[PDB]
Amino acid sequence: GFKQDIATLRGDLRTYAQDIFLAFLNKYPDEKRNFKNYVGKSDQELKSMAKFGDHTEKVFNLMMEVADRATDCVPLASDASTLVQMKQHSGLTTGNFEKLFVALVEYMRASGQSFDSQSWDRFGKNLVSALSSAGMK
Ligand code: HEM
Ligand SMILES: Cc1cc(Cl)ccc1O
Repeated sequence: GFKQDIATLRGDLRTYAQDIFLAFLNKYPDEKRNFKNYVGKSDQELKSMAKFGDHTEKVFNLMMEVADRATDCVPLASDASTLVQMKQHSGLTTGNFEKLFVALVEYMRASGQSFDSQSWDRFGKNLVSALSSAGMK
């Protein structure tokens, strides 16, 4: 289930973090409006860009903590408030999060592994609801 999936992702987190973020950028290329330095790069070129690797790992490190602190895929209100109030998120709306979770779930469904894709779909929807209640547009 969901808690085992957190353990699976954490066991290879740099690889999962990069491949999920690339699945997102490749599914929604207009999302590079928020990542202008990632334009005109293949996946292999992005992986060899220092900030791409370091920011994607730090995003997925925190995402796994938010997932781990969740009850039945419902994140803590404190984690939603933190995500809304981060200066690095000043540009964002809940639709950016929705797209990330649509890409993550499709990535999981395409994997050979027994990921609980329906729990990740719930988690993404519940995080979006929590972000809106914490003040994200
Ligand atoms: C649960 C989901 C997410 C978590 C846990 C999260 C977490 C973080 C963290 C920890 C940072 C600091 C990274 C660093 O400076 O090294 C960060 C920066 C950032 N996050 Fe988020 N994030 C999430 C979703 C998103 C989404 C959906 C977007 C846009 C589609 C986004 C855009 C950014 C941007 C633009 C930065 C600053 C630019 C950059 O670091 O390259 N994040 N995020
Ligand atoms: C800044 C950032 C955002 C997301 Cl959603 C994924 C990876 C990253 O490096």
